[PDB]
Amino acid sequence: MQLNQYTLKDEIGKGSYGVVKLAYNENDNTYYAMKVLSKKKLIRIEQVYQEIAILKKLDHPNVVKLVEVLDDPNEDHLYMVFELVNQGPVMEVPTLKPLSEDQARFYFQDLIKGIEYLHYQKIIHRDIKPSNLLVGEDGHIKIADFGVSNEFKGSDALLSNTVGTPAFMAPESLSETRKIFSGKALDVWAMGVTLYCFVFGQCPFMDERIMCLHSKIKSQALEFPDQPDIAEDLKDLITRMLDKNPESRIVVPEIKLHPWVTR
Ligand SMILES: CC1(COc2ccc3c(c2)ncn3-c2ccc3cccc(N4CCC(N)CC4)c3n2)COC1
Repeated sequence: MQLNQYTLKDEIGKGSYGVVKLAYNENDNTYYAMKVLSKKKLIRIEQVYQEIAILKKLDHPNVVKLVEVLDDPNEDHLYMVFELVNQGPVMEVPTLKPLSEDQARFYFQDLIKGIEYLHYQKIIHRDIKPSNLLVGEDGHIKIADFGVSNEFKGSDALLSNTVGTPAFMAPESLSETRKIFSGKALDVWAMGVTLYCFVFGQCPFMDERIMCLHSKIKSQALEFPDQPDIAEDLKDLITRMLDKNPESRIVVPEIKLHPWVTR
């Protein structure tokens, strides 16, 4: 499959919308990641162009760079070319091979930087999870998939829609009654779920039945698996990130000063 200078190869991810394919670029003799979208499949335009707008203003070592967009109005397919991050996702969940505490800290430091940057740029990511965190050749993670991200005006996003990955959704986004909830806190909750996954290899709240998953997220006290044992300070940080109450939940400026993070 040829598309200008790019030859499209195998699928390397799904994501919130469309698919991601490896692409060889004949002009500079290296590889890219190409997100491929069907206009007809998205109908059943503007949300895509808002994602492009977001991506265009972003430039940080812990966020995946958009290189260009190929958008022929006579074709159904829209192509978004990104930098390729060689090693791919930090982990698949579940896994029996979780990260050590030291590896988790290292990636979690990158995650903090990335998220701090996004929030500064007035973007709520909305889909933070291990499979969206790509390990670069330098060993550092980069945040990917802005498919469900929101841009806001003023100091925080005021949100009412429920999107993202169900196991990573904050309890305040799961009410039966339409509610309004703050966006920065949602990303903190998902960072917490992610950190739990990093060290345990499974999510904190799990069920095959979507309604029971929601029920657990809202009403089941957080439990730690029997293995591996983790340090008291990491338990503390995870507990404060997974605070069901978005008002008392730890904020990113506090996370950066947490003893687990800074030791
Ligand atoms: C083939 C291997 C390499 O994997 C990969 C995967 C995605 C890779 C990658 C290397 N460099 C970049 N990206 C991207 C780029 C843009 C994306 C825009 C939207 C969504 C994506 N993703 C992120 C990962 C998720 N699991 C699926 C959706 C995106 N990914 C796996 O080990 C080698």
